[PDB]
Amino acid sequence: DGDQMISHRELWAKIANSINDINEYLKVYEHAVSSYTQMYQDFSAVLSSLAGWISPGNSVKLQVNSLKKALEELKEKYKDKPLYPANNTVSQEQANKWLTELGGTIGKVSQKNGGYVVSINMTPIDNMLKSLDNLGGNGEVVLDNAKYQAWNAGFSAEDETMKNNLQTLVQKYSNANSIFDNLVKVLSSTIS
Amino acid sequence: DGDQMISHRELWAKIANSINDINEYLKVYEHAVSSYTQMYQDFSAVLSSLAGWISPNSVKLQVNSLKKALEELKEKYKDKPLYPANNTVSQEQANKWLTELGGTIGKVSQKNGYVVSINMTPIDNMLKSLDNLGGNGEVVLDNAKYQAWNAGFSAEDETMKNNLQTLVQKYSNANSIFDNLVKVLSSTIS
Repeated sequence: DGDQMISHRELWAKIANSINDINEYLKVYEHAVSSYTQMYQDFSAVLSSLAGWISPGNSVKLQVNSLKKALEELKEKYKDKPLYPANNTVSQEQANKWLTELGGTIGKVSQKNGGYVVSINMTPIDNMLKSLDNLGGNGEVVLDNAKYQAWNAGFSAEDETMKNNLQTLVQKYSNANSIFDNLVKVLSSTIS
Repeated sequence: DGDQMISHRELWAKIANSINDINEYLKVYEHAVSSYTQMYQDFSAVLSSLAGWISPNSVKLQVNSLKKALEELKEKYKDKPLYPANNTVSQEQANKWLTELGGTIGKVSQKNGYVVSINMTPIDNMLKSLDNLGGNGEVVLDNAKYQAWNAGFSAEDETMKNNLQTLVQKYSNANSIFDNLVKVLSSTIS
């Protein structure tokens, strides 16, 4: 039973196969971080442009159509850029396994071509688009210093929501790298 | 070289030997985390007692009360080190583990025999920052002086907090390497 023999040559093949299996596991994390960094980058640009989209109206006059147009273009930009698998698609239970691995809030499962993918969770974008529409009025809307301060607080709260979501995603990727590094060091130091 | 054959029993043995070797890594990490955690818990207790040492518009500070508390914490952990938990090791044994854990978390001391004691440079900086304050116990400081001192005091606190956090992460990462290696050994059998 345990008398079956294998060569050193066959072991290195089994090691190299498992090495490639973990590398593609890391490249999923690598792409997931890269696409969420870009999404947060473009979002932070919308928040930096906010200063040029507000003006005095004691109160302030907010250009809603300019801000809503930028968020719509941002949501449309990452409609076809998912966190995983960046190409083709996988099954539904497979996408749910990666959603739970990456975090439920940072990702969102959706199907594209029969199968399913893990698209970027655009809930803070949707929440920012609905909060604007509830400031009833075509074009620009005037709000007192108190209401704008509360609306701007929720805007910065969603911005910090993405900032910490990205930081934990980077930490998981950094941890997986160190776990892979020492794992390869261990497997090589054994047959050395 | 590559034509050499090994049996399935030698496979299970070769994996188990590396698993017992990495378990010795976890034995060091587990204790070192436990020793630095108890120190930061005792230090966190001193922070909870800081509210009773400041009082009112300037502030008053029982400098000698906080000084003796910090100095007692260091003397408590002067003999309780990070590694080894018992006895001692060689010089290059403590230096290799100092580099593994980080040159900032620990300090290599000599016992007849070397040991990696807990690095107390944050406590030393706090004590000199307190000694730079006024004399004879209680000290009066305006709001500006308390803002600056508490800023550097919170910085040294956050330094130990980050030191403990990164050490736990290495221990969590080192445990998952043990877990994954166990998964391969269990799969090879059957």
